Amino acid sequence: PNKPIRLPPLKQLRVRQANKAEENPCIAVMSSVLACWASAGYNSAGCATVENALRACMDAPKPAPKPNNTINYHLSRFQERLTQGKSK
Amino acid sequence: EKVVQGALVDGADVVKQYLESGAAE
Amino acid sequence: VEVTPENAAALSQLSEIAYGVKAADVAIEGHKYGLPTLPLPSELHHKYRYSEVVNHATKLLMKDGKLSKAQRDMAMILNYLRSSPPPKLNPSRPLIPGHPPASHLPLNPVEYLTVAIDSVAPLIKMRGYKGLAGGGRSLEVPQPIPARQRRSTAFKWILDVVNKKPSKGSGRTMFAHRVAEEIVAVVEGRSSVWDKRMLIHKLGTANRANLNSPALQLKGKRF
Amino acid sequence: GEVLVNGKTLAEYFGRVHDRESAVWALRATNRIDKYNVWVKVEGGGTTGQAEAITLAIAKALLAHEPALKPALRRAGCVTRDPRKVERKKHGHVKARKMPTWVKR
RNA sequence: GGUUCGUUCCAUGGAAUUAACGUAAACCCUUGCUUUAUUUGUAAAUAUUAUAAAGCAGUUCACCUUUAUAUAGGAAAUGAU
Ligand SMILES: [K+]
Ligand SMILES: [K+]
Ligand SMILES: [Mg+2]
Ligand SMILES: [Mg+2]
Ligand SMILES: [Mg+2]
Ligand SMILES: [Mg+2]
Repeated sequence: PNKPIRLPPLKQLRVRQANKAEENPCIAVMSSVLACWASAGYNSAGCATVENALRACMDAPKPAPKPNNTINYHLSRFQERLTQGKSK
Repeated sequence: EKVVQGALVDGADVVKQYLESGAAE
Repeated sequence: VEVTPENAAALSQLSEIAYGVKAADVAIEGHKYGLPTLPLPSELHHKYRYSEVVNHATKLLMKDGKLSKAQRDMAMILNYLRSSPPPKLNPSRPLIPGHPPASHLPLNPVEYLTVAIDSVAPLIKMRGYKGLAGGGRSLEVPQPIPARQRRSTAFKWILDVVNKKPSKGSGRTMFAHRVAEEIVAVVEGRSSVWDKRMLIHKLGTANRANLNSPALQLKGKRF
Repeated sequence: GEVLVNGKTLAEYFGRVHDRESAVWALRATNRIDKYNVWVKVEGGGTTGQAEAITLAIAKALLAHEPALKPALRRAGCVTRDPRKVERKKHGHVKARKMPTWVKR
């Protein structure tokens, strides 16, 4: 097995999405509710608990976003030293 | 005078006790 | 055991400061009849004096800024629900869990209204993405909705069924009583809004897989 | 606990119980309706405009007697002055913001 | 590369340093407060509505968080105001 190549000269060395764009934590809860209605029915009693969990989602506040990741700043410092150059 | 005689009316407790005393069928 | 001033507060447990008999010292404590305990109950804020559901449902009755009329209508609705016989819950239409028994709703017209709205309110909404399902068809995907959006959709369904019903009598209670009757039909499970709730829930279950459709994840990633 | 508004009683003046409760909300929130007599004199505005104006008036006057109630009148909403005002009519608009019908063709 | 309502601010570039206009600032009405004035307005008055000249005021302080340590941001009826 070979080793990682040395990147050619790029206009800019950076990652598109520095911070992980996490998903809405409740879109998974809704899928569970929609899963019960398919197996247990709509007006059934088994799905009475998952519905309460779904109603608990929107009543809770949205977590605040995290501070930006400084990865792109450090990638731009070591570009010329880590790759074959920088394109003009 | 009413607190001692227990005559001070409180609509909140009146409705609560009536509903919990099984008097509403 | 005859009560008198010198022993009234001592035997009745009432605060003389609250009644002003022996007020405090304003020059020292700053008050004269005691300080209200903080935080205050939400109902003491003049902008949140009414229940969240009652205040929200009232302004849905309003038209042309006539809030005083809508406030009197909501007062007639709560008065009608308070004079109607206890409802007969239908096992086929289970109300929201944790609700009080049907016998308690008449004397608590606010909960009568709340239980009704929170019971027929849907849990999801159908959003469509333009031109991602095929030959110009849209990609419908369900999504949850907060409480205010759930109650708003519910009560607007009720008013839609009310406006289409025919006139019954005369006076100032026509619209009020016509709405209150629909609130009772909802709790008894014999209303028409239950069909609209189940109809939108079917679309959610019939499209629960579109949450990860190839079109929703390949917008501009197929250059 | 006697309240007068322009000489008339609180009920003879406001024909809407919502406005009566809002005019003396400061005394109600602090539970002092039966401790003070108010003699209000309002001018200009409408029914709700005057009602909310008396709310702030009594709150300020009440704090002159018991300055230690401001933390409570804060959470009651009787200390803040609501600056909302009718927006003027603007030329080219039907109202403050309503625009006339725009014809594309 | 970050940040900001914003070519705003910070850092940086084997090329930059500055000017004008727009922007911004300021101005007009409005909000709280201070002083002045009291008739043709104000029930009385030991002056508080109204009238109108000037001045002051905010994202200011507190709390929380905070990158490259350089420039900051958030919370919103239950800190102050
Ligand atoms: K207008
Ligand atoms: K003035
Ligand atoms: Mg009439
Ligand atoms: Mg430069
Ligand atoms: Mg400008
Ligand atoms: Mg004169």
